[PDB]
Amino acid sequence: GAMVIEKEDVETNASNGQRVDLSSELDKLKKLENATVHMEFKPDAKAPAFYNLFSVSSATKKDEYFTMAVYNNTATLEGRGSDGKQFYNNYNDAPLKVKPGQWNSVTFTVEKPTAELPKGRVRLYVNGVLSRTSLRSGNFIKDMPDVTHVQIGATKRANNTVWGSNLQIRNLTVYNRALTPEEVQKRS
Ligand SMILES: CC(=O)N[C@H]1[C@H]([C@H](O)[C@H](O)CO)O[C@@](OC[C@H]2O[C@@H](O[C@H]3[C@H](O)[C@@H](O)[C@H](O)O[C@@H]3CO)[C@H](O)[C@@H](O)[C@H]2O)(C(=O)O)C[C@@H]1O
Repeated sequence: GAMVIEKEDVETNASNGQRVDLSSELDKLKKLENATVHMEFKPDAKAPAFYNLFSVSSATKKDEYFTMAVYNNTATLEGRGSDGKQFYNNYNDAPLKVKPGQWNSVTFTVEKPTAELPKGRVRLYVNGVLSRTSLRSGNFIKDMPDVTHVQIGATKRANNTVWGSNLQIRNLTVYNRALTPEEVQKRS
């Protein structure tokens, strides 16, 4: 199949600066056009207001990054290129929330633009259920020329590190195609 990254049973905590570095997998991410990023995780119960689940970021460009994040329990998503402009529509007020202190999954899919999807397609699902679809772009890591770092948890944006939290991560899986809603229902 389509699996290009799988990381199991890792965690972010004080001892690792609330971060699991995956930056060695950056070239695999840059190559993707259609993609899925899936995480199954358990946040500590009284979570920070904003915390990153999976991000790609830059040592030189503070505002160029991709993040799947949680904001006041809402599963959210943002990608910004070398001009700092948004790749996707706002997800901060997307309808689906995670339950901290328990197991949850969040799945992001991206489809590059095609004849029938002229601006591409991005979806975020929470616990197998579509939260929001965004048809602004199908931009992804291939569209971020200055990225250097990949991580679960605390995210290095140039000379600052932000969005850390304590997470148990049963798995992070990245695929080289966009799973369908039906696959997200069964494969989560
Ligand atoms: C998904 C999401 O909400 N992303 C926003 C992000 C997060 O809410 C926070 O990081 C969570 O803690 O906040 C961002 O804004 C915070 C930073 O703004 C920077 O200044 C901006 C300024 O506010 C802009 O209006 C201006 O046009 O450009 C400046 C340079 O970036 C500050 O310099 C920085 O210290 C923070 O205050 C973020 O970038 O983190 C915006 C995300 O969209």
